[PDB]
Amino acid sequence: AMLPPDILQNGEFETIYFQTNPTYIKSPIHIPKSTIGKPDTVKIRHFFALLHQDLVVLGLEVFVYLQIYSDFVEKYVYVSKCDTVGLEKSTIKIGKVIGPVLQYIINYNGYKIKMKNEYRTLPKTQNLRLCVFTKPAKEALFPNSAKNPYKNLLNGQSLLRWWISIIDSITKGWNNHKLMIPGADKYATRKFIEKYSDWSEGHIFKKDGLAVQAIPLFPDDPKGRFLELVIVECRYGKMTVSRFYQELAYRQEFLLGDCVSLIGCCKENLEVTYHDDLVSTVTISEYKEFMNLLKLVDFSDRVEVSNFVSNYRKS
Repeated sequence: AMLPPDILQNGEFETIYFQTNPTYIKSPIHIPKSTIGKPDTVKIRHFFALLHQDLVVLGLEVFVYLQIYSDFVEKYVYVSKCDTVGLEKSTIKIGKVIGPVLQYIINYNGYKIKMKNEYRTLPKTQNLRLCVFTKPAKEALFPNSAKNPYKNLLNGQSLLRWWISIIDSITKGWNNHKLMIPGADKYATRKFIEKYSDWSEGHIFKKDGLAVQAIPLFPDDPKGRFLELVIVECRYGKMTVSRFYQELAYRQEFLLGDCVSLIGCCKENLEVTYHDDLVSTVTISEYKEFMNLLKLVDFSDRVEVSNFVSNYRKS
């Protein structure tokens, strides 16, 4: 179950939660055609929101990518959006919801994956990669929420400390926990993790070779935007991993940004058991339609928010 009783309180709070139907996509990491037994990539979108009566309290969007090899899965979990509304005074600490929900999504293994041109059975060996960027945004998910009376907007260093604390609490025992703050000197980065014995400076991806063959291109990710540029300018053949991260630090989004940071955690060789857990699943089009409706709601206006929620409850 996603959230403990002390938070839902038998219907005082309600959840929206749904996944897309698992969909094959091209690998977000460039695979040379040379490769012997290239993986299939399956992507699942997860959307979560917490409701209080008919108002949205917070939202979380997470993309899961399964790189399916013959004997194992490389499973990337990418936090796409995390935001609060702030129309009402804060009753629960946001981290005590985001933490458990994100852990639920990381560990979820009930996907109904169709065969590549009955359902496919996944290898039991999974290698987990959790990828989070931290960037202080006023309204990542909820348009016009930034000037709601009870929206607490963290500055970049405070937001990073918050994410490190959440992520540390749901990756206990993982093989590594990496923090990079592009453009920051190493001792400034080390200060954020000095109390976290399992964390180190750097990143989780392959360290050598071409950047595009090591670093996943996630949608709406500051790292991804630079990768996109490298690819569209067809410099994918020259840009190394080390040079990519060096130049990432000078992008406008980082150099003009407020402590824009990159977190990655890995757990290697986890044996998992595939277990059905019936949740609402929707087509990509239904998912996008929901997100497009969300984009048009004035989240400073309780009427529009209530209407959006009742329309979702309706169907």
